[PDB]
Amino acid sequence: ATVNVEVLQDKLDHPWALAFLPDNHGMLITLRGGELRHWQAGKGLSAPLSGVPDVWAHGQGGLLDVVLAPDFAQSRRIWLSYSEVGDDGKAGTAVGYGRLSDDLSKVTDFRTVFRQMPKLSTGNHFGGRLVFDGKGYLFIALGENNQRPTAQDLDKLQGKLVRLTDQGEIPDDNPFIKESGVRAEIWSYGIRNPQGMAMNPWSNALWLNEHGPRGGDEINIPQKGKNYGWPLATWGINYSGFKIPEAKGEIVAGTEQPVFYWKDSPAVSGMAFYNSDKFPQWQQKLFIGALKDKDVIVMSVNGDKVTEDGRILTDRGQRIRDVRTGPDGYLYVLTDESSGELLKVSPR
Ligand SMILES: [Ca+2]
Repeated sequence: ATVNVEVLQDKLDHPWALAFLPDNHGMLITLRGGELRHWQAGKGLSAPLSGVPDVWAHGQGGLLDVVLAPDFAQSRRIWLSYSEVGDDGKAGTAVGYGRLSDDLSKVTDFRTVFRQMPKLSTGNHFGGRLVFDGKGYLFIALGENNQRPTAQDLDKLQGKLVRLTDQGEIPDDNPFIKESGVRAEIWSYGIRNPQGMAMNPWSNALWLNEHGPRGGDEINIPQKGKNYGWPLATWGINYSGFKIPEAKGEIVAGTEQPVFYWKDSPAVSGMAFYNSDKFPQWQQKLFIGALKDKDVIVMSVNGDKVTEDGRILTDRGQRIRDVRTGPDGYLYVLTDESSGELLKVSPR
């Protein structure tokens, strides 16, 4: 109705993320069941690349993010996140990197450099998004594995935003490096299940989003050492309609508020800021996928504030998993379906 939509590729089995390859070489796409594939205009979709880690493809888990290292032009390094099982059948998020071959057929010498520990998931709340800040660091979004209180526990990597160096090492200036019992990898805590994350190109700061329970999805601007409240503070309720048992309220001293929340959850997903002159009407916007509402949320970004303009893609009836702004100034969208799609989207 308001946007143009081109289906670039169909029949994608639960795609989770995409990464644009430089010099018009197309893109990599993760399929959550465990396949990494290459798509390129005129060539279509490749067979699965070799060298990809085995994954625990159950519930919300599987093969999750794919992100190019900032120095990809020289290193050809690509990072992946995925769920990995432990010793009691429960799982946790894992993060590693390998080198993408020149011919795009394989990932070489993949190694896992970071693991969410303990592994507490039976299928839910892995997080998984990886974002490089472009100045030496890698941010890693971790859900609380559906064990609500653990998000507050600094000895556990549940419900945490992690910051590593861009090599996967622990930074010497991380907030809890000298805090007894605490995991040094932690940047922020008190998050439920983070989904989309992206660098705001106007503030050069990380923004993230997260699923609430029954309502209470959020956009946060996470800061060093800060508590985003979950499950002591929530804008949602339990699925029963009754309060989350651990919750003290919506606004709780010692915890940080989101910059936006929805009491009716879209089930927010991948997010992309738009800062291109290709489509000037989309300048200063943030586009957020909605899994439950089956569309994309269009928002106006105003410094550290954000407002909802409306929705696009609602008429297509597809759950939306990821949204990215391409180097060409188009929006690229992945749907969360058995017969999923890669869409190229532009305004009318
Ligand atoms: Ca919160």
